[PDB]
Amino acid sequence: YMTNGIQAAVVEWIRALDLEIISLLLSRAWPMALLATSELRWRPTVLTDTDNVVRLDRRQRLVRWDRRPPNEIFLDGFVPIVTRENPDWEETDLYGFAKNNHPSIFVSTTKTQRNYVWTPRNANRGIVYQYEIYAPGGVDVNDSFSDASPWPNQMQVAFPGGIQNIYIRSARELHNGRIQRIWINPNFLDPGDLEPIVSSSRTPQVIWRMNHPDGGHRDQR
Repeated sequence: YMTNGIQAAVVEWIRALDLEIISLLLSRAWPMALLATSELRWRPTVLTDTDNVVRLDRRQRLVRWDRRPPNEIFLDGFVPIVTRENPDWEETDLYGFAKNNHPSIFVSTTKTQRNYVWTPRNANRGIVYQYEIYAPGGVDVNDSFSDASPWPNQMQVAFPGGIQNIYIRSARELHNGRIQRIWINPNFLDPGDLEPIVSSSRTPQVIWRMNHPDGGHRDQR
């Protein structure tokens, strides 16, 4: 199969690497027992989506729950916690990331369940954003580990080196579980043929700009 691999990455050194090298970084620390049963599976360029419709990888609707507001995320994209040029093996391991979610080179997303989405424990408390992502490549965690996948309900797609701002279409701003606004990213590279953004008519849709007065809402640190 063919894949776009790490094309979405924001970290330039990860973005410059051959797919075989990034693959090695991701799998090298897997236990032998896991290596026997598992193979690293990148999302193919053509995939079967959760509604059994066959789509281009960029047309699979991914979401990321994130406490950080659009004034950061639409400006920078999703930069992973670890960006350094010589990361520890712990920081590049897909299995440890999938299992424990410790500081790493990956940005987590989840697949839209088209027939709903996995929701984190405290998504209905404080200020949280559901960012809508249409990105090339990335690693399919469930296909990689099959029944050894530690949290299969997360339907996780991991992006080593993060996700450029051009692949983020929109963001739902929730305050204590209730939607306040739908942010539109003006720098989204539209691949065409996408469904319109999901919306109630009650919810205002706001075109984002840098340092938008309402675009920095977040929890106290």
